[PDB]
Amino acid sequence: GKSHGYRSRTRYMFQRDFRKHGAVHLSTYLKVYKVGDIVDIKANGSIQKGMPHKFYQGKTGVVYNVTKSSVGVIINKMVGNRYLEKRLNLRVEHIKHSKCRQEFLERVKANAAKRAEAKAQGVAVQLKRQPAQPRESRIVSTEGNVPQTLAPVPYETFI
Amino acid sequence: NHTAHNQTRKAHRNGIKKPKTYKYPSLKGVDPKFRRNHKHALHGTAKALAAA
Amino acid sequence: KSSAYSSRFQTPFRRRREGKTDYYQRKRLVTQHKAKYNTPKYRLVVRFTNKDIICQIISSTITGDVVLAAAYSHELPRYGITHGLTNWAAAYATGLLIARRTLQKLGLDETYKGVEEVEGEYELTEAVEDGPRPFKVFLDIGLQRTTTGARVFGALKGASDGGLYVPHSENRFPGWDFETEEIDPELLRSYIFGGHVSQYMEELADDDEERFSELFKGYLADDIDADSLEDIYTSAHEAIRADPAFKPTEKKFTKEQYAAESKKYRQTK
Amino acid sequence: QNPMRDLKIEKLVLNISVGESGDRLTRASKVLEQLSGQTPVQSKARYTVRTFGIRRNEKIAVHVTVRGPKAEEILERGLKVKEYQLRDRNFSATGNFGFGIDEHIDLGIKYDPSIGIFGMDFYVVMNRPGARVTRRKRCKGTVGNSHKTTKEDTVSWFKQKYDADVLDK
RNA sequence: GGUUGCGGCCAUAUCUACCAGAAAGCACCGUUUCCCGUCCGAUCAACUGUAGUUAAGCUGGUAAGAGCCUGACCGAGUAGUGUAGUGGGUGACCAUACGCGAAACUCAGGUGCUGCAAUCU
RNA sequence: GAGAACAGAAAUCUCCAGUAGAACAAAAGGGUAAAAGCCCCCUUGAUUUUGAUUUUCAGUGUGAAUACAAACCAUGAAAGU
RNA sequence: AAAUAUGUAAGAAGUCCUUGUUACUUAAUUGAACGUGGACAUUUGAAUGAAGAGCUUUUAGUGGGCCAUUUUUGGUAAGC
Repeated sequence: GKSHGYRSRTRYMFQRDFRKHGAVHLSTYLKVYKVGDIVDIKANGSIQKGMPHKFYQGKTGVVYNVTKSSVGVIINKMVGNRYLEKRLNLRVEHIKHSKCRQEFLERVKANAAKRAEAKAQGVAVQLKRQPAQPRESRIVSTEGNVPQTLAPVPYETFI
Repeated sequence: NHTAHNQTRKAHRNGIKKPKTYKYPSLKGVDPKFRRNHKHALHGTAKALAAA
Repeated sequence: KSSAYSSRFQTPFRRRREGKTDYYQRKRLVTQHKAKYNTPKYRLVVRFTNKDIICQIISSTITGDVVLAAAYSHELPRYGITHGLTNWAAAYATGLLIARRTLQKLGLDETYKGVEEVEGEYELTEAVEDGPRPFKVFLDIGLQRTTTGARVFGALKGASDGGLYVPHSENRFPGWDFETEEIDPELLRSYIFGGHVSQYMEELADDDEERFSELFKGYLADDIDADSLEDIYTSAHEAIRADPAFKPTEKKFTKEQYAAESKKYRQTK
Repeated sequence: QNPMRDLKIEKLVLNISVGESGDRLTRASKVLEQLSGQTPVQSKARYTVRTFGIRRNEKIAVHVTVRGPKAEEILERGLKVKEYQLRDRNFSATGNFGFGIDEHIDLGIKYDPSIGIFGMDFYVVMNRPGARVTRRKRCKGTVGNSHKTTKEDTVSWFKQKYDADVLDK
């Protein structure tokens, strides 16, 4: 009958990209992982030790433990009507950091700086981001671009 | 037979709530070598902040 | 070949096309326990050209590897050795030199003297108590094939004698008996100095004298016999222990004229 | 012309396909430690065929690779069995060749009637100084096409040497 | 700028064909007594840089080249697609409204960048 | 592909090309080239104590796996596994 | 290589500085984790809304389902 294995329905998930086959490059064995760091899970089928399950591919989680050649991550899984903390240990080859938080961190490093600037400057500066507000007035010249009149084109002789 | 109709409406009546993260999580799943030393570190910090 | 072949062709890495680096080895030598977070892992690169030796102490980062110390064999004339530089004794001396240099760069040359009376045993740098532990480096012998008697372990022995901790075993030094698993320190001490060259010097001085004059030419030009090697190398060890520092070469030019001369030759676009 | 371009002999391999393992195979191997001087090396089989009557991992045949001056001497005394009359077909496009003799005793070796009568297969390979770069471990690399051996180089070398009188057919 | 050792990204770095390489370096090359491993000192091991060479490797150059990378008033606001309608159509299927929006292709340009240490007329 | 007596479309030997078109006990899929394949050397981590975790899932069992710890061992020059 | 759908983050349990603990870790007075003591504490660092947030016990009925749009699988096809 039907099968529900640990690696079922994984033909395309755990295969390597085009012309990225073979050994894992070294920059990932030299990256450093501390507790609290935020990591996105992407596995590779070159390394069957420490693999995650196909649910946790593409998810994002928080480190909670650091061991030789492997780190533990916490992930919130939906089952039924609640979320569950899933603690899973992975080798590093299936792990890359998350730049999502790093962008926020440098935004903080900037807002602190310009707050420090504006305080001594005696001015107030808005640090809350804003969406794409509507556009504003403007005046469009007609010097080199006269309005080029168009028309709907016909069908005959196009076919 | 294995019709998922109404199951998500059932899930979404009492919401789907997050697991209430706390400060100081549990130290059961961590490296015991780390844990053993953490105990001693904190005990010494206590015996130092008690003296000062 | 066709076009599909060239499209679907994945290249290997650059230092695998060039045939210079084993990544199956590098992955193991370099990667560290994640619990030792930024702790570097120092390798002792030993490489042998046809007429040089390169000893390097190397750590690793993402922006390429990083060097802590270096010791080439084309500087030993500072200490006395002039001939036989791609040699077992030369390797020993070079290892001792990188050792004694690194350890004074750190601060441990007075705490870990290593050995000074040399008789050729298997002896590891034992860590002093209530004090700093030895500097720990790991040997990475490139693509050099390991064989008992090889040069590359000369530097290993020299380093472990020079003061720093290279974990190793004695089953690849010369003078190791396969049948009984036993080492011959007399033979190893004979190899540390020029014993295996001196016996050939003496055996060709009664067997093939034209070939003696051909090979060992500089020795005779500098008035050297087969007995003075055991004096030269021992006089050089003490000198290395004395001044292992790197006084660089006085440059003729300043890296601008050196480029001005080459810029006219390289057939620029 | 230049040095480091001469088509020196790299090695000479002698092959003897005995076909079947036994005292015949040992007769075959016995000649080689007296001809070349080195012990031979027996060659296991690779597949299973009954037209010739063998199976896998049988030591059916033997060979030996000789280098150095002795190779050129053996070649000199083996060429006189062919009377120094080689074809151009035996020559290969890589710049090497060989020939198969029927009688082994025509080289200079002592005869016995019990050993048997079996032939031999000579094959030389000759390459300029600088082909270590295909064989070493560190920094392997291919030689340049201006440095490769060709049929037209080696037949010229062979016409020059030995007073060949090749049969360009 | 050149070269070597270790490297990072791993084809802009690969493949094919021709040319040049001053200095040093690397390399090729020379020798089997010892350690050592070979059917063979060919590879590996050891000794000498001594006898010779840049011929090759290596690097840099060139090409209607293949390949790879990059970007487009290119294809194309096309194909496909989410939402709506007591919209059309016998149906296949289609049109419209609010929105998202490709690709192969075509065109143009490019053909390794760089880190640590040492060293070079 | 080019070559070597018997030698043949096919016995053994040699050179060039060869991104894997081979092999990895067995289904298919994934993966793998100084290897995870082919040969050789040494061995028994196919061991002890008990726990945490992932998968099927009620977050129960069974089964199989993952990552550490405390011991003892192997292997290797060592890193390490 | 889309569209739709999907994971995470968008700060006080935060940012910076200083120096304390440890039997872990380091060549090490190196780091790891936890801290003390100071600085920012206004827009507490996107929008919209919040009709209160969190937690716990216990227990009923149910565990025969059907129709439609759209996608789709066997089936000639069905109110299959």
